[PDB]
Amino acid sequence: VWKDADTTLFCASDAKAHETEVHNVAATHACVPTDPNPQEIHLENVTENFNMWKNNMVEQMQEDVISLWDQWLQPCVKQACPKISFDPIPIHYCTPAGYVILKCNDKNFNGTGPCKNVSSVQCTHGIKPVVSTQLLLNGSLAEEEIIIRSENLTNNAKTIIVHLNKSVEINCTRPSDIRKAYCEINGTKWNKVLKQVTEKLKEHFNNKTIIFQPPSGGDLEITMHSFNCRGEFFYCNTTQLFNNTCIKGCNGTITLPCKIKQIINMWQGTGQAMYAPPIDGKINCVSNITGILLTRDGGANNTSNETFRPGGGNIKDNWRSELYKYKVVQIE
Amino acid sequence: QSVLTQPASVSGSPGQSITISCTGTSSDVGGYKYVSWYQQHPDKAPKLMIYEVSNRPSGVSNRFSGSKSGNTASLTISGLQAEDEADYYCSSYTSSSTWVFGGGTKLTVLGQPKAAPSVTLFPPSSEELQANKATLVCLISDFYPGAVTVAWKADSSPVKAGVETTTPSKQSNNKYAASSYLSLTPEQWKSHRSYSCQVTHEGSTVEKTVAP
Amino acid sequence: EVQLVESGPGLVKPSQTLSLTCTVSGASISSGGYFWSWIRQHPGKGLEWIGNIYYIGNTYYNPSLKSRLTISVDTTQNQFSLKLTSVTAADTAVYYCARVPRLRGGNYFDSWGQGTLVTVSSASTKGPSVFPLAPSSGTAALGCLVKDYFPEPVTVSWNSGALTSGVHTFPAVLQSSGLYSLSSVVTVPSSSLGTQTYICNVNHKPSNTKVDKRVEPK
Amino acid sequence: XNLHFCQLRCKSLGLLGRCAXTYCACV
Ligand SMILES: *[C@@H]1O[C@H](CO)[C@@H](O)[C@H](O)[C@H]1NC(C)=O
Ligand SMILES: *[C@@H]1O[C@H](CO)[C@@H](O)[C@H](O)[C@H]1NC(C)=O
Ligand SMILES: *[C@@H]1O[C@H](CO)[C@@H](O)[C@H](O)[C@H]1NC(C)=O
Ligand SMILES: *[C@@H]1O[C@H](CO)[C@@H](O)[C@H](O)[C@H]1NC(C)=O
Ligand SMILES: *[C@@H]1O[C@H](CO)[C@@H](O)[C@H](O)[C@H]1NC(C)=O
Ligand SMILES: *[C@@H]1O[C@H](CO)[C@@H](O)[C@H](O)[C@H]1NC(C)=O
Ligand SMILES: *[C@@H]1O[C@H](CO)[C@@H](O)[C@H](O)[C@H]1NC(C)=O
Ligand SMILES: *[C@@H]1O[C@H](CO)[C@@H](O)[C@H](O)[C@H]1NC(C)=O
Ligand SMILES: *[C@@H]1O[C@H](CO)[C@@H](O)[C@H](O)[C@H]1NC(C)=O
Ligand SMILES: *[C@@H]1O[C@H](CO)[C@@H](O)[C@H](O)[C@H]1NC(C)=O
Repeated sequence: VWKDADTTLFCASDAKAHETEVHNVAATHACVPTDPNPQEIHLENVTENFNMWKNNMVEQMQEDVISLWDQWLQPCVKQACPKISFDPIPIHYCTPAGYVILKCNDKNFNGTGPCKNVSSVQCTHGIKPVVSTQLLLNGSLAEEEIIIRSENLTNNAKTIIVHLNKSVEINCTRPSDIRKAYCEINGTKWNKVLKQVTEKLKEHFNNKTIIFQPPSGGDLEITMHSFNCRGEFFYCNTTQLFNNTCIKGCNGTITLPCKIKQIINMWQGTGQAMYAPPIDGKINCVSNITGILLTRDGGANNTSNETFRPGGGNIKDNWRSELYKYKVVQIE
Repeated sequence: QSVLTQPASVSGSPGQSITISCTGTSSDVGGYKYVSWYQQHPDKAPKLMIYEVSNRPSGVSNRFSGSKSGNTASLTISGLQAEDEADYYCSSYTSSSTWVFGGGTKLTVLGQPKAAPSVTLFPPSSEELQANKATLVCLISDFYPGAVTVAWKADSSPVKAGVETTTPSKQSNNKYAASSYLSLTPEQWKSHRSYSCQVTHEGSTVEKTVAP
Repeated sequence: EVQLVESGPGLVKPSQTLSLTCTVSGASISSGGYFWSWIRQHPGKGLEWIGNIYYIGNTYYNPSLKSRLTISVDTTQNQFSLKLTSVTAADTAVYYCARVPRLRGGNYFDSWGQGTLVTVSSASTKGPSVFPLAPSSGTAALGCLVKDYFPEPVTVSWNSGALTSGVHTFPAVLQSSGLYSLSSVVTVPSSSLGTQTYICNVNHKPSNTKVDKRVEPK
Repeated sequence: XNLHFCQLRCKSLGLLGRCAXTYCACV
């Protein structure tokens, strides 16, 4: 009845024509409107072999969000720095005639191997193309416990996506040092999750003891929490987030440094490019850390324990974080 | 919606290569990677030749490329054959939220030889006289280039009315063709001994004669 | 796969309402991912774009016609129609059925329907008269003469289609009256006739008329 | 990402270099 296949999908959105936002104005063309009554079909007695790490849907999402950045986020070298509205909208990816999408419903399913509660969806849920490092922001959420995605965990070389089962917030601001900013998180709450994490990593790590530390070294973007708020790139120090000890007898809130930045490293092409002075109004993106991205030192083996430092940077992974339970297939 | 500006016509010899240009606004061709090209051929429908600025659907020849720079795009036929003679249309998406077409380009293949027309006259049907109408039928086919010019003769003898002749119509083999209908009364048709269709192409004249 | 056939009146009166329908087939029409467009082209002039409709409600039209234009999606959805009001002879065109469409980009019109001509004019329809054009004197010429009809067009078939080779049906004259007339002829053997029989198969549409005619080596 | 540059670059502090997409990482 089917064989795996890749094919240029089509994209669907609630993008409102007129509103001058980037993601809207890019979706109102290239994307089609949204169905109000889409339908999920639970397939028969069915199990399918998924694999979130070799999924062509994430390479189409990937080239999508690129044709968005350099085109509606013009660089200050200057081609001219028009500044305009920027809040990602949810995009659905869909199948053209004669191909289907197989969704997975195993709640605690690492996006690889066999699934069993397979349904047929016409489109993927509303996914926002939210580019960041370290943390995965205002995304979806794991449905039961927490799930530890990775392509082969025994390889310290592989990025590790955790999908939180509980969502805790990040209030990220700058006032009206024209670049000082700061990100506000309720530590009470956020320490219980990472604790809850560690707990879930010990499952995957022979009850070995689990520690957290800043990234060992890299470009700022992946050494810090780089993200986009209304068109300004933030770079937050996170050291206060993977603080062990605080987890004992500790403290309440947390505040993060974060410095807005005009000069930055590209992730569309290869190179660099500056951006104008920001707006001296205020900026405040309240976001939901739905999942975090790390790398394992592992390097010892052994050493009695395992180390984990924040990561990200492969944005392909930001997508595989929400397109893991999908897979495309050809019919007749 | 602007209206998109192409030339009215380009030209070139076989084996050669030419481009056609299409200019719109920064919001047309501008603008987006949504420029396409259509070939016509008389009298069929438009055929998709180029899409998304420079993409070619399967089953289209190798010699059609599309390009773009600024608010002007280009179709480039590379290896002219005497059978790309047709109308071409550039078209883009716009925003607005809609599509505009260029005014078209009749491209012409220079050097084509010129071809005398074959002619065939037909008298009134015998059952057409039973309606007491007559109507002769000259059929001019395969002549490069049309126009052509037709004059009728009843023996001597200029004739008009009732002559009804057509502008020449380009055919699948880029040579032209046309028809003329001379109406008479059935008595008017037998008054005379012979009638003629005088078809003169370019330099010469061909005539065919019909009699009862 | 994917066919597109237009249907509907071929003659509209000034001030009246023009109405056609695409019937998709090869289909479907609410599968993608795709858009369904209407396009016109006056005779001899150039291509014009009217509208697009997506399988849900949404329409996309030309602002030059937004004031007399509607598109919709009908039998089980599958087919979409055009409705153009307050016409004048400005709307005499070949109307086309076509699909785009917007996968992850690309806005371009493929799969085009051969197109239905539609004449805006108050002169009433006329069926044609057919008469045979005998062969006279290898290769003889014969054909039917299709006379006095309005509007266009008229397709002449031969021998039901048993005879596709050597069929030059000609373009129609607009005689000084209101109306047309055209000829269709055939080049076929001469050892054949007196043993082969050639039927026309003229078929006007706006009048409804399928006349078969014998030729007639009289 | 430019790997060989990134490798050399992290080697300053005695770390190995890996691409994180278009970014340079050190471990
Ligand atoms: C599959 O989907 C959900 C579980 O997430 C549930 O509603 C449904 O009952 C499941 N089906 C079976 C057969 O367990
Ligand atoms: C995912 O689970 C399946 C079986 O439950 C197993 O084949 C695979 O190794 C697991 N992967 C990870 C990364 O835990
Ligand atoms: C989250 O997962 C843990 C196990 O990892 C579980 O105990 C907890 O109840 C889950 N749900 C939450 C925190 O809402
Ligand atoms: C996982 O990756 C490691 C590399 O560190 C490799 O040695 C091994 O073959 C892989 N393990 C499995 C179970 O495939
Ligand atoms: C974020 O901080 C600002 C400044 O104090 C204020 O609007 C509020 O405390 C926070 N906003 C939300 C929505 O929590
Ligand atoms: C922070 O989170 C804790 C833990 O749930 C909650 O009880 C408290 O109200 C929050 N404090 C603030 C200042 O938001
Ligand atoms: C963040 O603060 C840490 C610990 O206080 C400091 O060592 C480091 O330099 C800061 N991180 C960055 C990327 O500047
Ligand atoms: C982590 O914990 C201790 C006290 O629990 C204290 O250094 C501070 O709260 C934290 N330090 C940093 C740099 O986050
Ligand atoms: C997450 O979503 C909220 C609500 O749409 C928005 O205010 C915030 O800016 C988003 N965060 C990021 C990092 O884009
Ligand atoms: C021991 O290290 C090597 C490579 O570093 C690898 O083959 C093996 O997976 C490691 N073992 C553990 C338990 O990490």
